[PDB]
Amino acid sequence: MRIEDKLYLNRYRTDEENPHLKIKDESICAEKCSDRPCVSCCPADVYEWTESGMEVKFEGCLECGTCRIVCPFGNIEWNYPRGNYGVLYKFG
Amino acid sequence: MRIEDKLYLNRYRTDEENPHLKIKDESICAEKCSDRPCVSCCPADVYEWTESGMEVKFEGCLECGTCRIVCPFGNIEWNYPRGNYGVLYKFG
Amino acid sequence: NVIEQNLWLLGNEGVIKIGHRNVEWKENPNAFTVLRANFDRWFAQEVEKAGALIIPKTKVEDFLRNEKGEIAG
Amino acid sequence: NVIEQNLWLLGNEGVIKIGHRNVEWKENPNAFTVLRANFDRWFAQEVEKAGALIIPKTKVEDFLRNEKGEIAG
Amino acid sequence: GYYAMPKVYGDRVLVCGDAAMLVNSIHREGSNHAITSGRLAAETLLEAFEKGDFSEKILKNYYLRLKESFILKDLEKYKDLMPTMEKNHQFVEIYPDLANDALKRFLQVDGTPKWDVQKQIADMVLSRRSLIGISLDLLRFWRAVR
Amino acid sequence: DLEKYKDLMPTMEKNHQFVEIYPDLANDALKRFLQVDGTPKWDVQKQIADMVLSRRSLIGISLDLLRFWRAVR
Ligand SMILES: Cc1cc2nc3c(=O)[nH]c(=O)nc-3n(C[C@H](O)[C@H](O)[C@H](O)COP(=O)(O)OP(=O)(O)OC[C@H]3O[C@@H](n4cnc5c(N)ncnc54)[C@H](O)[C@@H]3O)c2cc1C
Ligand SMILES: CC(C)=CCC/C(C)=C\CC/C(C)=C/CC/C(C)=C/CC/C(C)=C/CC/C(C)=C/CC/C(C)=C\CC1=C(C)C(=O)c2ccccc2C1=O
Ligand code: SF4
Ligand code: SF4
Ligand code: SF4
Ligand code: SF4
Repeated sequence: MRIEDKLYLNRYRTDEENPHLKIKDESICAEKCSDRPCVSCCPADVYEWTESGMEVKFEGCLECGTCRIVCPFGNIEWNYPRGNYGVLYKFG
Repeated sequence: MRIEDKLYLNRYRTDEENPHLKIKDESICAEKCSDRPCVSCCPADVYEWTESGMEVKFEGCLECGTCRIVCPFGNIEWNYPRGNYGVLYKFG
Repeated sequence: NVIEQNLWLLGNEGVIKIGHRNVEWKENPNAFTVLRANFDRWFAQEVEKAGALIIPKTKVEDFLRNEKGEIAG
Repeated sequence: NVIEQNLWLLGNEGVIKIGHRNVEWKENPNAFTVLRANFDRWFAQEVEKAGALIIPKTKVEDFLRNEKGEIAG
Repeated sequence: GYYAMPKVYGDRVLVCGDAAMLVNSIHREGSNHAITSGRLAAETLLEAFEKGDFSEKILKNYYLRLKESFILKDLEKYKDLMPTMEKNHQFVEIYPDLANDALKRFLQVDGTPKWDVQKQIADMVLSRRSLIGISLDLLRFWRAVR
Repeated sequence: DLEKYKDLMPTMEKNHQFVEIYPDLANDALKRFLQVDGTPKWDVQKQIADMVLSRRSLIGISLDLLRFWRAVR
């Protein structure tokens, strides 16, 4: 709600059929992870840990790369979106 | 010429019949004085050493008091102008 | 109302600005810039309202003394 | 064109501005502020005029290798 | 920076910019380092094209140009800079907020006789950190600035 | 406040350095610190040292910081 007000300002070409943020193992995010640093350090609120699993709202991804690096267990299959997709920064 | 452009900006009530800057001894300014610090340190160019004596243009005096103090021999009879006379600083 | 006090070190072409802006000086002021003909004319009006007789256009030349030799006016 | 570079030490309510404005940076510039979508789009146009083929909208996934095992494209 | 950069060269391959981790972030010179690293890689490949060799014998000159220029010398200088900043948490936690209350007390006029503002600043600086912490931290950072 | 800065201007009269070299040297040092010209940041940390220890010796810099310390008390 709060940061998706500011993500509305950015320009995107969303690739909804190709999620570039896949989580390799959902069970590592349930019992192996304690603090979930992918949620607390994502500048775009992409990751939200529900009890249904991890909700990865990849459409707002700013392609920074923090989630892949801050994740201690490596279970974020992180790619850039394809060419002409993802954030399209105007006056970046 | 140069500083009397800026002395024109000030407001004066000149007391021309009562010069408040008198020089006590004109001979001290001719042979006893070397550098004439009353001329070179007067913010209003009041003192000008001609060969006819010292020209004291007391009408532009800003009543600071430098001349009386910077004079090494004490031969400046320095007074303030009378009440309602001299500089009249607007937004001083 | 003075909220920022700078100190500038002027060079041949540069300046080293060392300022300090404080925002509690906006509601609890520390200092105002004044123009003293505007301030002391207002400050004279408060002294006049306090009950003092301010006598401008009057230069004091000396003191009138009593025969004890002290300043009596 | 950047002519002043400040460093600000933010407090609870104050700031210690330590700047340095230089006026020879007005005619011999040291740095400009940019917005990189405006700069790199112009910088791409100079690279395009230089004779390079800039291919946007294209993500490189891997390298095509020859049988020597080195990056051949 | 210096401890974390890759091999910036290889068989028919060079690495520039932030991909080689060439950023002086304390001076904010990353595009300064990037535009130079493109110039050094392109002058390395222009040596590689007249010879026709693109292996690590000719493309090692890019790593030689990278340390003969300012890019790797700025990385060696601030090499142990952020591990120095991580082991204090004082230069952005007490040190700005203490320099603001000291300079506010220095400029505040409240009838305090200027020796009792020169000692209230000393009672300000030697209350949030001891003098064995102030005089240590000026040269403990001196090792980070080299 | 008068006892504190008692020997303040006689201290400033016996240097003529704090407004003669010291601002113009702190401006050329901070300009060299912010100027980016491909100089590898050790050769700007020593060009500042070659700037400060050319207009006044180090026996004059470290003396003048505490010679004024007696003026500030
Ligand atoms: C907030 C911020 C402020 C900064 N401020 C400054 C500053 O004031 N001064 C300064 O000097 N530096 C600054 N920097 C650093 C500067 O942005 C970088 O160090 C430098 O500009 C990066 O240059 P680069 O060539 O690596 O380009 P990058 O922008 O890092 O990336 C190069 C390009 O590669 C493309 N790319 C990536 N992966 C692929 C792929 N698989 N296929 C195809 N294309 C791909 C991307 O689209 C990108 O446009 C700042 C950085 C940040 C984050
Ligand atoms: C009379 C005189 C002594 C007055 C003193 C004034 C003084 C504050 C500055 C001039 C004095 C000179 C002679 C000191 C020599 C060394 C200087 C250049 C040290 C640099 C540190 C600070 C004080 C720079 C001034 C502030 C401002 C201009 C910074 C621009 C912003 C960006 C570009 C810089 C970022 C930056 C920061 C924020 C650092 O904290 C830091 C710490 C250590 C090394 C480098 C840096 C650094 O590059
Ligand atoms: S960090 Fe790795 S493990 Fe912890 S939650 Fe995000 S993904 Fe699951
Ligand atoms: S990339 Fe940046 S934004 Fe997209 S998810 Fe990982 S962290 Fe959040
Ligand atoms: S200073 Fe005293 S002596 Fe020297 S010129 Fe002015 S008046 Fe004559
Ligand atoms: S008072 Fe100030 S202005 Fe008038 S003469 Fe003496 S110095 Fe010049």
